[PDB]
Amino acid sequence: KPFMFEKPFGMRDTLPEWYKTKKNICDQMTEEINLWGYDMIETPTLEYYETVGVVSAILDQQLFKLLDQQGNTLVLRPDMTAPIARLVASSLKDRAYPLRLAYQSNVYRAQQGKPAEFEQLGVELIGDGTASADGEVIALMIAALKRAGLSEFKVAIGHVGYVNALLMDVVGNEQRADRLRRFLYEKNYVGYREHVKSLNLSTIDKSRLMNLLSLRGGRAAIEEARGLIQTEKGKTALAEMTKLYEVLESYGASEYVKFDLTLVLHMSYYTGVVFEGYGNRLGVPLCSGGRYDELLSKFHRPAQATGFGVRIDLLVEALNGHEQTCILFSNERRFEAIELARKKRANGEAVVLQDLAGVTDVDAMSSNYQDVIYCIGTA
Amino acid sequence: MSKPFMFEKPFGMRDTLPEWYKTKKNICDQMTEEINLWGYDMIETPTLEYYETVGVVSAILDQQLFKLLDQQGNTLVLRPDMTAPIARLVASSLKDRAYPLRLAYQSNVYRAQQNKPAEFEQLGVELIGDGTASADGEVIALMIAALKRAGLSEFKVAIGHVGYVNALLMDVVGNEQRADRLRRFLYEKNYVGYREHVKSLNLSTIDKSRLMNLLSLRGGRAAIEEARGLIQTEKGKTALAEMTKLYEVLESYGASEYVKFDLTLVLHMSYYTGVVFEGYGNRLGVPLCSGGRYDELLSKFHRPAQATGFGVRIDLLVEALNNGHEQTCILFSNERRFEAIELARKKRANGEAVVLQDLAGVTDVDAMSSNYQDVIYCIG
Repeated sequence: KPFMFEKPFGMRDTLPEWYKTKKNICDQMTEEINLWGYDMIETPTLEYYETVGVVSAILDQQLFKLLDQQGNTLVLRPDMTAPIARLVASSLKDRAYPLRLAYQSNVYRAQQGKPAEFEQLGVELIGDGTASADGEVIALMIAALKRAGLSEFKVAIGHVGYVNALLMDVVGNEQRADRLRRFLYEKNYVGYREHVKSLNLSTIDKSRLMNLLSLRGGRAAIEEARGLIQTEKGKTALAEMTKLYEVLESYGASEYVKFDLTLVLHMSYYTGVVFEGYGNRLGVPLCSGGRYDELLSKFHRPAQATGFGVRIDLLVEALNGHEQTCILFSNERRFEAIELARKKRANGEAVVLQDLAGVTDVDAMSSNYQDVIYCIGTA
Repeated sequence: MSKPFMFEKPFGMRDTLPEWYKTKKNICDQMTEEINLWGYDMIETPTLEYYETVGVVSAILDQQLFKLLDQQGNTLVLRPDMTAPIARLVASSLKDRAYPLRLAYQSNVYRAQQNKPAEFEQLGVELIGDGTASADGEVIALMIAALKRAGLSEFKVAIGHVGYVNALLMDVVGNEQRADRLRRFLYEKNYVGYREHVKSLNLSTIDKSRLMNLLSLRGGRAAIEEARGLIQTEKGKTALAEMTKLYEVLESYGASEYVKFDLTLVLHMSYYTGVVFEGYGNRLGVPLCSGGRYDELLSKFHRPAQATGFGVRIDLLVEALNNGHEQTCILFSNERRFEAIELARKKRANGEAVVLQDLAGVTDVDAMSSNYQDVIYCIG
């Protein structure tokens, strides 16, 4: 039997000071998000595993699974994108597109000391397939992060359509293509090069595959990328990339981004632009997003969709106490003190109204408050 | 077993659509703002607690707990309430913060899926380590001020006392088991059964009348006076004294108009130890909120303290109190994209919510442009 103080593995408390810090950060971001016309929603803590859980971008082994009392397998929601897809296909079909939805919700991972619960904040833009839409979600993410106080960070932008078009044209085969994509997904670039060299391909085609690794940067990277693939799918992806970069320039967010066409966030979940953001002082992405045009179809309501999610705990970490007044009073002066407090609260000042008879150690307490007012004893 | 259909949600779960979300948010933000003005600090605790520790000491009945097994075979609960998790927090993480502590929360809590929602948002406070009438009055006065700031009007907070009930019942039936049987009728608000049971008991004529007259102790400040005649034990006189001083404190807060007394009130068979209360809107129905003293909980976490507080059921409050796209929409084409972005950039700077929409991305522009308060075209 656990001691009274024990919490299940991966569970964490949020103490007062950390709560205020996190609340201010999130409030800044949701305020920005509302200015761009997104409406906040909520979904249930629990979803079915066999519907929502399996279509989530989170890998099966990372899902928090449980049995309910009737033997169904549920998940504590791994993400907000699939629940939102379910919500949209269910109760928002009468609402025409494009839909702009937002969330700030706890999500969950299988217990493993990595956190099994953490707050995630983000948006989904559904029913708009344009590059203007891809640009909008990235620019909003950038704007929200800045408004949160994160001044140094970098968003890397990849493209599933570009990668597929190049890989398929070179190796002509989905199995061969996935083998290559697997190295990119694991960020095993050395492994990728060696694998390319082992393939039954002309050296010219090997160079095309090798040159994918050099497609990092801005306008000059796009130009280099044009040289590797000129099929129709390649051209479409390339046009989307060109338009997106221009849109981001128009938003004034170009300096925060770079293309990296080696970026693979998932082996199959995303269908177009994908992106990941990092803070200057942690080799872990604190945010990510992308276009996922096949998800809504799975809920019987086909639509293009794109969005982003930000990990709040990682953001708070990448970024980085009683400003209250206490009125201490004796019983005989209760009204006097109640009126003092009422007055100051009416003025926006936080006030703890404290009966002297309810505190054992007065000094220990006066040191937990910015200022102390005494209404003690006899008037 | 076959897979659920794609639209199916686990039993007792509910989505929160955009309009309901905004309404609930405004309400909660008003309450949390008042709460902060009284010196309470918001915290959060995990979604999962151990059953054998927090689960069991919760005020929520065992049959109502949402239990699950972890992958180690341990039983966890989805948190049934915030009071027991806050007690855990207080005795551990915050053990070196001296009493009294004033903590607050706005959190989803969970109930076992029973053929009612199994997940719902609750907001409230705990004031721990202050046993004064000042503290009793404070949490009730804060609740009233928060309810008011959220827009609730003409409501009532009914105040009972566990000590009064227990002293009277005991003094008459003299047996813990006999007293329980009576308390159960009150807990289930079954006066009919209660009257029937009292007349069945082997009691004198004055004693049946005492038990009987308890049911009448429901009204204004006067009710406490009539309560004095039913029991004169020390424990009974003490409970009555706490209620009288409590009323005096509420008067000082100018909260008196909102309070009434219901000495039949039993919120729980054992959990509450003293003053108890519940709030009702002017249309009655189910209580929107409730609270009271729970002076033995912190001891179970090895940091004994007196404690009180309240909780508010947010969904019930939203109901008791009562679409549209306020947003502006700028529709643009390629050639005027820079213009539209700057236009939107400018409006957003003045707190104007703007949807900036590439016309190439809209399937039905008439419907869209119809559903936003204002529409600007940067086309051409």
